[PDB]
Amino acid sequence: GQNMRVAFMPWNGYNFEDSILVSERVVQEDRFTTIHIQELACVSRDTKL
Amino acid sequence: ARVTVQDAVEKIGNRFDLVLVAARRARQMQVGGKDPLVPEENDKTTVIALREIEEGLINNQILDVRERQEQQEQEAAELQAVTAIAEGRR
Amino acid sequence: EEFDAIKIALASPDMIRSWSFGEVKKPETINYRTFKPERDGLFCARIFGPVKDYECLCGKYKRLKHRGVICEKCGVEVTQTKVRRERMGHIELASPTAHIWFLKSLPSRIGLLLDMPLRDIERVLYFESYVVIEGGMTNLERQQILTEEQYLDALEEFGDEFDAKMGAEAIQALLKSMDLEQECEQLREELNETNSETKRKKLTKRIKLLEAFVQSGNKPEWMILTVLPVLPPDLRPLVPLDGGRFATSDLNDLYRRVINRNNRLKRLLDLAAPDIIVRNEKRMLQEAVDALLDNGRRGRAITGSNKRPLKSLADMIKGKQGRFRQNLLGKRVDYSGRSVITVGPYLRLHQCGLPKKMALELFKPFIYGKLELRGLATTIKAAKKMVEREEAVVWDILDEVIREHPVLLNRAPTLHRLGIQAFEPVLIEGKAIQLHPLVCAAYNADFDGDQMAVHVPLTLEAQLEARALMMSTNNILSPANGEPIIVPSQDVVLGLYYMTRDCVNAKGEGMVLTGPKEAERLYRSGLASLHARVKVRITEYEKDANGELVAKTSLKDTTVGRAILWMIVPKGLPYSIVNQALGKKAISKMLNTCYRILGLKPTVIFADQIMYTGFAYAARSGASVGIDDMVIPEKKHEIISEAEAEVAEIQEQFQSGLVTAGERYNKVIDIWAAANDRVSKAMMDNLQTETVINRDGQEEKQVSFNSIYMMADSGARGSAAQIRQLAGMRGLMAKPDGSIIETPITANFREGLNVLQYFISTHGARKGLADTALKTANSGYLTRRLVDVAQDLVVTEDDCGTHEGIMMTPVIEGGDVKEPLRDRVLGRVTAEDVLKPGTADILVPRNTLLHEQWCDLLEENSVDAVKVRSVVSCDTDFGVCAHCYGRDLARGHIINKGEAIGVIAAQSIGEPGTQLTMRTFHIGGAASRAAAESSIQVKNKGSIKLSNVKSVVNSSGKLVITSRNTELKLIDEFGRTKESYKVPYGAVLAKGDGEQVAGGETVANWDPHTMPVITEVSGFVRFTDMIDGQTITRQTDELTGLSSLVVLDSAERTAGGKDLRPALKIVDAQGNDVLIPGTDMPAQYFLPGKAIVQLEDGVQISSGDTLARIPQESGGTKDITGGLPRVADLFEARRPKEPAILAEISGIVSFGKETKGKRRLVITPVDGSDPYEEMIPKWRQLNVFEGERVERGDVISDGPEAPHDILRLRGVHAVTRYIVNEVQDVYRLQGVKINDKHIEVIVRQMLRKATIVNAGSSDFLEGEQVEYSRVKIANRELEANGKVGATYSRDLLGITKASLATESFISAASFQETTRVLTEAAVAGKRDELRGLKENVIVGRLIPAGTGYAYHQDRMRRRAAGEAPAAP
Amino acid sequence: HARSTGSYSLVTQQPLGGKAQFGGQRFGEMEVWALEAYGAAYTLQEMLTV
Amino acid sequence: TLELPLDSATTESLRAATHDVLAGLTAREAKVLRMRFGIDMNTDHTLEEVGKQFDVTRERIRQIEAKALRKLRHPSRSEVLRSFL
DNA sequence: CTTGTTATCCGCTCACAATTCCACACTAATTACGAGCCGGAAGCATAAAGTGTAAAGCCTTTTTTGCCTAAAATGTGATCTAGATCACATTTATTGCG
DNA sequence: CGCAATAAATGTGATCTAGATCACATTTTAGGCAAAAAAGGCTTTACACTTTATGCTTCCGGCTCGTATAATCGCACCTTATGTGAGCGGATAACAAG
Repeated sequence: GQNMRVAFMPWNGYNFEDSILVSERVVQEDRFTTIHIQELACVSRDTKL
Repeated sequence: ARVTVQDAVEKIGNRFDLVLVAARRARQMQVGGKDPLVPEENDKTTVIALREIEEGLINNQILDVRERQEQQEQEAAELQAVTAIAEGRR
Repeated sequence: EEFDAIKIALASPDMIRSWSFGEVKKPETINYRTFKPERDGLFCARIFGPVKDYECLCGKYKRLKHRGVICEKCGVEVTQTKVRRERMGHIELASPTAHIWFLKSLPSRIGLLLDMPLRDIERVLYFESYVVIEGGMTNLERQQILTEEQYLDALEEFGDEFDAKMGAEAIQALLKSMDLEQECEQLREELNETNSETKRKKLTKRIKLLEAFVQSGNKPEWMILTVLPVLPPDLRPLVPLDGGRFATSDLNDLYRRVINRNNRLKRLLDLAAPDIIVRNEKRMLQEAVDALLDNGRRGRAITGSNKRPLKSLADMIKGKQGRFRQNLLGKRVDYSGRSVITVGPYLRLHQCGLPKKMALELFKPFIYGKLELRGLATTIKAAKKMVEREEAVVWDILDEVIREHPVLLNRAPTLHRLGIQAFEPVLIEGKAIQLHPLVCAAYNADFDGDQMAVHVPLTLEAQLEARALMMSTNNILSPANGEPIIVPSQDVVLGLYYMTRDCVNAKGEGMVLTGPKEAERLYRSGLASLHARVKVRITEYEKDANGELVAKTSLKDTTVGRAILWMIVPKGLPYSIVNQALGKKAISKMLNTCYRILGLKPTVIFADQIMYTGFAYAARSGASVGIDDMVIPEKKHEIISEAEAEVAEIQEQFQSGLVTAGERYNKVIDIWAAANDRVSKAMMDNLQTETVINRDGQEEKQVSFNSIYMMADSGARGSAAQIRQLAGMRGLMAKPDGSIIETPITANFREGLNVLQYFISTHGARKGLADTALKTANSGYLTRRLVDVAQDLVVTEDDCGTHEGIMMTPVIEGGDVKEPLRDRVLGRVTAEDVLKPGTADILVPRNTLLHEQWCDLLEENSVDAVKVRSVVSCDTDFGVCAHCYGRDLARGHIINKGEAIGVIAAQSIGEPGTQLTMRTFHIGGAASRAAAESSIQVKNKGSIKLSNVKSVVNSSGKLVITSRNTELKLIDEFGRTKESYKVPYGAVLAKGDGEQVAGGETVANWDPHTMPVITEVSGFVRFTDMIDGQTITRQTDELTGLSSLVVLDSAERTAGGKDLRPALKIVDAQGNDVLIPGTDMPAQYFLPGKAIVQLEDGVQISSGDTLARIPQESGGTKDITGGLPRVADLFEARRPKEPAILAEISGIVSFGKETKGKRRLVITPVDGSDPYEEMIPKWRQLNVFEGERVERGDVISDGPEAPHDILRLRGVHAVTRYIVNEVQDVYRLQGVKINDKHIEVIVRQMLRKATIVNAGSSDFLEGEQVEYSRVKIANRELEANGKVGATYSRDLLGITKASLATESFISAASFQETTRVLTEAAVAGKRDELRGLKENVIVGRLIPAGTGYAYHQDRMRRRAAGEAPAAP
Repeated sequence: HARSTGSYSLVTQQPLGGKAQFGGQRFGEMEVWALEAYGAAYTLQEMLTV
Repeated sequence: TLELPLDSATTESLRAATHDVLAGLTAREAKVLRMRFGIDMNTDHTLEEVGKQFDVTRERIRQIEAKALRKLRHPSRSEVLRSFL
């Protein structure tokens, strides 16, 4: 993973049960980018037509 | 909470009664159009949208109740008879 | 439209021939070429109809021009593809075959009426050659068989004709050749001539069955199926899958086989084969026929390739491959959504958030309905291509489409009903469902990554109910007890507990006008409370200042925080709150009284300001954490000091050899397990004095919070056990087996645990997720029995017709021995006018309700019988009125017409089950429970008085006791008992009766280490065959030093020492054994092993001297259990695992011991006739002592009691109160509260049946409703005057079996045993009416209760608003 | 996931769930009794028929 | 064979609305096809249809129908014929 | 002493699984062959009365086009009275009050 | 008659357009009538539709018959071992009555 700073202190209710807010600056640097990748394929057939 | 909802259960000595009071009649108002509703347009819900009001809802008609009236089979026997209702296009 | 009643009757070949059009002979199905069915085949179109719409199979009629015309070449009509699932066929079987639904369904129907028993004759003839008689030569038997060996010998001579016949061929010819009229009278005269065991035993099922065939328009010869209908091809389709292949059902194979079974026994065996093989063939036919109808009954069928349990008919129908219970009960909703759950502070108590995109998907058919009316769209089709799957999606009326359309939030599992509540949907940007924080207590779920589905009502009727009872703003209180279920959680309570905080610790009272003034500390009447006085509450805070506030025209001294929430309450409804720290528990009693007088609106408003000021001050706390914030209490080094003292003396005595390692293995636990509890209590004691705002904890996320004390006291989250692992020690672990670690692990996480000390901490960490793997499974098994029975227990009317006399009088002498409670009387209108002592105008009206305060007056001076209308005392047919019940509990008024007190009562006691089930393991073999109290003492002042006591002078010199029912109580000036105690047997008293004592003084002191044995009568000592060194030997003590003769056990005796039983008998002056008046048993006082004696052979002993003494031990199975198995004991009326034999005759108590434990008859009551005696294991704990007038039915021992046993005397009004209160005992120790009226509604169901003892002219199976004691028992001389008396007895069967013997046939069919009821109702033809509950869910119609009932459907609110009153 | 309209069987005739289309949440029996406790009516017969 | 509720309302509105706008068309060519199989039974009689309108011969028996076909393009919102195939 | 019915016991056939959604990934063996037979259809052209299609051959009716020109509509601008235009300065008449 | 005060009504008079005139010569306007180009009209002839009787041929299709053949039989080796309680009929041992 990685290391980030933190101002350990509750935030008016928004952090009720396991709820966490994240700064927008973290998204700007897109430090959390994961490539998923799938799989597609096209098959040709010998139809009667 | 909601508008005039706890006032309908306190005015009369029952809760299960208020149900059908605004159930078998409410759903009947739609399948019968809207003309059967003779009371004024005063007793009607309010929906804030586009600076105007639509829909209709209910729970504002319960005022003059009574004991014995009609059975239960005619409620939807002569109702769908006088008015057929449907859907057409140009 | 709708469905009413259903008619059932046998099927005849004449009727089946009508629906059918022909017969199938060709096993061949269809063709793979032109995909056209074969002619006269399985899927033939000649009988089953065309395959495609308006077209035959050949190709004579294709176009729709032919509305319907049969072909002269094909022979098939012209219809659609829908008529394929209808109509049937048949198969002409040359060999008759009895059905299977009428053979294995005892009692028999194809043999019983034919004189044939049930199995000892109508099962063996089907197998190998067993020629049976069906006709008769000249007066022969109709049950005797015939051996093949005696067959060839009974042809020529020695025998006559003898109508011989094989198996299935001899069963149908009888039905047609029998007269039900004459045969009925032949067995009617055979009920007294012969004994009821040799023949009558079976004849009892002869008159009953036959009577049904006569009353109904049926006939015996309909049970034999000469033909067999064919299942429609729609239920057995044959459509190609993929790849030019096909797909057919294996059921089809069961048709191509039967064909080869019949045609073979036509032209091969029935005119060629001798006989030793033709029989076997006929055996295969019957086995191949009963297999198709229903497979699994006898001789399971197996297909060709790939075995696997071959499917048949009945199997696929009802689904018998899953033992029924796991049926296919479950209908997929066409409109549903699901996503991640999140929070939403913006939401309200009656609001819920939901994803944006999900809104369009859910209300799809609805959104298009509004777009057309607007301008966005003009055609549903045109709008379909709009919001497809492109970048053309644009917001619009999505806001208005969802305004007054509530939604049901379903978070499985769902015990009670709070699991499914309704909230007004509000659009919010995101892909998650925001849930209210205060309602989280109902869904008992956390926002860690759970998931919840949501449903949406379509019909308007349901939309109204969603705002009637489904909504959450109307279900605040708890249905079970009555306390508010919805209460502050973690944050909402934190903000309130912060603003409402003082400092306490004052001195007293003084002038105080200048000097002190310290913030807003708590004080009597001083500080700034008098210096700063302001009229208005507005100008007070600002720069933080408190003083005098005006509330309820009175003067008070509180701060701005003590009147910030206590001032908004009078805004709606004025009240009075005692000056105390507002917490989670304090608000509980507030919401309760804020709902008694008013409706539901004035109370839900208060739950609005609680949320706003709950997350406000909870953000300015500034709570944090540091390396020095984990301070440790100084009291820790004070509790370990006393612990080290014991540890420094546990190994010292171990190295010597006087203390075994095992002795110190269970001593280290009895010192550390109590050292980790006092440390937590000593800590919190400091966090509530000089400072409380102390901040601890660490740095993680869950549900707790900083300030380890502020949250633990607020009632949010944090138990003394958890906190201990932060500021205290680690505690004691446990071994994988059951023992406990020797060396403790005091090392806390602060200093760090050692490698070895950490290895043990992993053992006790495995007991956490191992004891809760049962309650999380499915604790709804309790409600799984009640609902499927009390489904018909619903209010039927308001007033029945009962008077006030015959009802139920809840005595004050109930429970285990005598533990009354306000629970029973809680909410129930009284009947008769109870004349209570006091001044005039004090009596209670015979027509008034019962409030919590009204009951407090009853259980204060009355202490007698109180006549009150109960549930089991209702006088109506199926149902309970509103008066006979009481309060609603869910709200604050009388139960309304429609309340299903038979369904809600099942869930109200089914949901708490997720908090029971304790222990149920084995740590070292539990033999008993726990006990204490060595010496008693009086704290008050008075005089010592004893009741029924026999104290004399013992030879030892102690004031022993002869009686076994003494009591040490204090007599007040009014002669009323202030306190009561229990004095064990063989106890010595310091003072006699009439001595005066004071406060804090010992009055008695016995020795709970030994149980002395004293005789009740006098006589001379006579040792019974007890020779020293042969049965009894001396055994000195290493402690006391006193030597005493200890008698050995019976199993320790030799070969001749066992035949002799040690005892101490007493005689008169002649040598005759003393006889006890009444019981009439020898006065031989036996002395089992482990008993010491100090008497000599030939001494004088008076009534009081101790002959011996037996050191008591510890026995008796655990009779204190709770959970599901406990409840499923009395309910099902099953025999408890804890037997308790009860006498049958009342009388007086007369103790009597014996060498082999106690004998007698469970305390055999002595009367004025002839007593009785039996036996019972010693595993029974004594409860009732001597001198007690106990009758039959009253629990003598402990624990559960046989319902069928007490049924003989208790009757109904007594047996009911017992089972109801007994269940309320296990839920009493738990802590949860539930009204017993939830059980009185399900127990009455077991009072629907009553067996008849005295016959006279009837049978013995009779037994219907018990509400007929005004004609049945009266039918002797007064009623019909038939001179035929017949006494009856009540019957308390099980809950499940109660709904089994229901008049309806579909009832027992929807539960246990369904293959039986479908055959019993078919013969007589029962026209079952829709009156139940589950009888409707299966057919599909309006629910016959709840909102729509016979008593309610009378009144309405239609009349077309004034256009229909002239229509009926 | 969210479903409103989809395909149906023949003999069974019940809501399914293909690839392009979502699946409908099966209204388990566990949620039936919880509704009967309230004493409703029309909202119970709907979760069985249409 | 069993249409689902989704297209159940579509197929219904595609076979009962063309005969409404059909009246709004040249009486001659329109009445020929309409008053033949729509009101009666069986179409194409040749020597019989020539005496049904009392006008031309057996030539327009094919022309009128063809001329009408291209006129069936008018019913856009309404449809009836486009469903049989 | 011998007999019966009755109670307890065993093995047996018998009836009988219920916490609630979804996603990803994966999957099948075997009856001896060859010669002779009748079967359907490969789609071949044929041919006819019957039918419904598909060229465009002059008629009649509609609809855009270019046409003519008789009668009505349309600038020429310099002079001249009856019209208009602004802003915001100062003066005027309305109903009462006192 | 005089006084009050917010609105409506008053004058100014040099500057600069706005709106109007006339009798006669130029330029536009309207609908009118055939011609050309297009719509369907209602003929009379060029051809094309599947259909259906048929019978002849080769190829692929679908079904059986009899014949030829040995047999009517034989070890050693690899890996497990369902779950229960409730309901029922039948077989056996202990019991009281005759």
